Amino acid sequence: LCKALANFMFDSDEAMVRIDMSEFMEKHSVSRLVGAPPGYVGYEEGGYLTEAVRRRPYSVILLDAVEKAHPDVFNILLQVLDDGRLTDGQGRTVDFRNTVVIMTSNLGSDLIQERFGELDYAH
Amino acid sequence: QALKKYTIDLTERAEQGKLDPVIGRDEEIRRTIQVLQRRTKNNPVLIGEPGVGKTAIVEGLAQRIINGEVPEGLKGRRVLALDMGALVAGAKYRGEFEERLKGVLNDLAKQEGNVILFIDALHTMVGAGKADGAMDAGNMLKPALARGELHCVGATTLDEYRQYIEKDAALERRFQKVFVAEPSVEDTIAILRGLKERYELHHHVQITDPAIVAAATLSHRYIADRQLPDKAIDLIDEAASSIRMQIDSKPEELDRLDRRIIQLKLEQQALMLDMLNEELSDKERQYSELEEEWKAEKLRNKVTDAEIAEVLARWTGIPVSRMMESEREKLLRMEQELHHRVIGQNEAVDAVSNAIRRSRAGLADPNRPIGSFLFLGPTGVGKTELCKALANFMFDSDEAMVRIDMSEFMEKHSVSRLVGAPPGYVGYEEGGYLTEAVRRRPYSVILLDAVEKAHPDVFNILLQVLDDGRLTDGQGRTVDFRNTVVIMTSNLGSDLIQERFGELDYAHMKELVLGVVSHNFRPEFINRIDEVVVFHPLGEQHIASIAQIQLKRLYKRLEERGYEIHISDEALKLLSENGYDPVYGARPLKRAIQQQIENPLAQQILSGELVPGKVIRLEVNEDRIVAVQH
Amino acid sequence: AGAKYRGEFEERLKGVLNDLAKQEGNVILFIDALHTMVGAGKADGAMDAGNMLKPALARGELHCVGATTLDEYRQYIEKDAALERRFQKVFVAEPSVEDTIAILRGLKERYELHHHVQITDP
Amino acid sequence: AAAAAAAAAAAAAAAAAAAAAAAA
Ligand SMILES: Nc1ncnc2c1ncn2[C@@H]1O[C@H](COP(=O)(O)OP(=O)(O)OP(O)(O)=S)[C@@H](O)[C@H]1O
Ligand SMILES: Nc1ncnc2c1ncn2[C@@H]1O[C@H](COP(=O)(O)OP(=O)(O)OP(O)(O)=S)[C@@H](O)[C@H]1O
Repeated sequence: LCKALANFMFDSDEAMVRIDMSEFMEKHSVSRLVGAPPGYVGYEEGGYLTEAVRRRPYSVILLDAVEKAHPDVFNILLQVLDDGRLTDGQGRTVDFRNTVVIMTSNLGSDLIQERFGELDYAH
Repeated sequence: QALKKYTIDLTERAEQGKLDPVIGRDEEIRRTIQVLQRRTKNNPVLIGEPGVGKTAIVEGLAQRIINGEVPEGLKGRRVLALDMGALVAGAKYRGEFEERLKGVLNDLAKQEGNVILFIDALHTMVGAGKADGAMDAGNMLKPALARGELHCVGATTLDEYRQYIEKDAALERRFQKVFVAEPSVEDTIAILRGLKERYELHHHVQITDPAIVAAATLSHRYIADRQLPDKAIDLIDEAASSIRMQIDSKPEELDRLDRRIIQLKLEQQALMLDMLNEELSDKERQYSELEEEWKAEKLRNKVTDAEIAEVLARWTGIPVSRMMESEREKLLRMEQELHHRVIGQNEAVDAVSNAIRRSRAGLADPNRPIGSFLFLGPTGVGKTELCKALANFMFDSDEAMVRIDMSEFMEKHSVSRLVGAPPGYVGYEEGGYLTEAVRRRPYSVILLDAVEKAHPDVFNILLQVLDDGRLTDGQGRTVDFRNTVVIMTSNLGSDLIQERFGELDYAHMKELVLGVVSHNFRPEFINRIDEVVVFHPLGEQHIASIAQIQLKRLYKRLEERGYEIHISDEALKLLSENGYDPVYGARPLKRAIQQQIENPLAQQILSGELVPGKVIRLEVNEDRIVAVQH
Repeated sequence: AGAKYRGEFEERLKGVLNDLAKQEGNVILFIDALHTMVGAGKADGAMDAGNMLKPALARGELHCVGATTLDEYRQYIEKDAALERRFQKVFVAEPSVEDTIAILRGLKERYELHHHVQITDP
Repeated sequence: AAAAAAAAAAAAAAAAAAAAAAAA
């Protein structure tokens, strides 16, 4: 579905910010998805998310399989889905407020495959 | 000009007869010709790991242009090597460098496109004299590269390409990647046949074709960092150098005895208690005899495969040299030679002697390590001593071995401290303790005493070590364990082994204790181990022999203390009766010796009683054993 | 030392290399602290000594002799494989006791000439 | 008649180091 959205909107499957959230299973690959703080090794190359959105403020951000991540990456996603801005390590701020932040998961797989019969959508 | 002042012609060197013969490599030189005959992007880069003939691909293309073995459009192309250090080396003032480089550009444009530029070390094109006033020679070649005006042949390494070119994206698309493969073995053989002719006519020596094919196969076999056809060539040239020193001066054994007799002459001059004149007399007599034998054949004039074995054994450490008779006759007695420090336990002594003989004879499995043993025995029957005896045979040295005792590794943690921390973590740039110290000296002994104490899923590292003998530390690299002698000692069933070594044969005991180990390990691990031996405890004869050896080392310590001491033969029986317990093996014997001998001995030496040189005997009392002065 | 100007180090090192080619294969070069030669002329956009010596090494036309600690070898030369294969590893082990006694018996004369005292050989 | 010399301009960088933790 996320590929269908990007291949509708931009008419390419990979024309999207794919963020594979099962690579971020350490606490400190927030350095990858946001950037290096100053003076350190790869400082003037930003993040992947923050750079690739400040290039192109209208794009679809697929955080792929969010439930595998280390749980203090959800701080960054709290700031994103709170106000659509983010403070990368180079000090600047990003305007996320024209993006579509789609995350995926499957955390009720036994439960959904159990009770999709005999239960309505609200329950 | 500028091309006269900053370039060196390669085709001049090929026509003047200076460059090497360049063999093979056919598809990549065809593909370099394909990339050089384009409209835009006339720029090949020759990527390969460092040592695989990239400079040789370029110089061979130059030789093919000289010989006219090229297509028609390449005829007459002067291939020029650019010296980038020559461009950088004078621009003290601002703007001088760019004048130099743009004069180079204008002369290349005047030469009608008839000059194939070759830049060795293309990573030295970025960072060519940039400053605050940065033009860098990267941002000057770049609109001349993209418009195909400049036929720059690059030659860069692979880890340097990612660091210095793929951190500059507008330049990385100017060039085209020719992935140079490391050759095969037979291609290396052919390359060494051409270079055989070259190094023969240089070093005035002769290289037999088995010396070439031995150098190729063995350098593929026994060197972990460097690559073919570099290390093969280096073995050939160093063997030729060693033969040139043999022919010029004298053979090596003459030099060994000559330098040792001048050494001992200096030392006996320095003795002005000795025990030196015997050794000087032996060495001078043997040097005179072998000098006369050299006069009898008045040792080589060629280069053979055993010469390559001598150089490769002096290269890494691994004993590939063919057996001299002292080494081989020492090697046949290996079962006998272990029983001067490990008396008893004939099973693994014969087994390990068989293992090292399988190594030195040449029938080892060339993909699995030599020794993959699991020693099993009760507490204190010489397992650790058998391994230290192996170190003493194999390296003339007791404490020169890799002893990584699993008795620290009681958690799943310490896998890290044997294979280093993964990147970004604390001790990343220190590597593993194990893989560093096997990357230093490959031919060694890994020792794992008390192997059952560890958390049971540490051994999966040793699944790798015994499947292939390659281990991958945190810095990604492989340290090849295919000469190491992996030994593990445990006591998983030594109650059962003290209980039933009698009244059952060795076979069913190995069967039952192997069932016990199968309860304590996994079938993955124990299927890798070659021979899992069982050790028995030590009866009275072995205890007497151990008591004799420990009193030998006691007298050996006391000789530098200066007290030659005898013993009652009855006192040996008092030590045997005072050190006998079949449940703990040999150490209660040693500490009974410690007490019941050294405490009167250190009592009487510290008493101000004993003078050196006296005949001292360990006479018994009714229960004591005392030292007497005679 | 004398080069904060661009190219002044490379000037010196190329002049040295042309002199060593001029000496017709008569000069043995000894370089102590080869790991100091690695990070040698590291100025911003400058060749080190590796990028300039590295031609003349593997044409055989320089007779360098390195002398480095093994821990400096890992960090400073094994990190750069190109200059790492240009040399030939010579492991120099710590000597055993008896040979060290022999060496010290050689060096007794120097200290006797220096301090004007004698030494017991025990 | 002086010519402005181009400089050498030595630079600098740093590097952090993480640390994992067991969680008993
Ligand atoms: N195919 C080949 N035919 C003939 N000689 C070869 C061939 N490949 C390599 N050589 C020789 O083997 C040696 C290879 O060394 P180089 O190729 O100069 O090292 P490299 O491959 O350039 O890697 P770098 O960049 O120098 S670290 C030289 O003596 C070459 O002449
Ligand atoms: N056959 C033997 N020959 C000579 N010394 C022996 C022999 N068996 C045991 N020893 C003595 O055993 C001592 C050390 O034995 P170890 O091998 O360390 O004990 P172990 O075999 O490792 O058993 P554990 O369970 O590890 S304590 C040394 O001080 C030796 O003197």
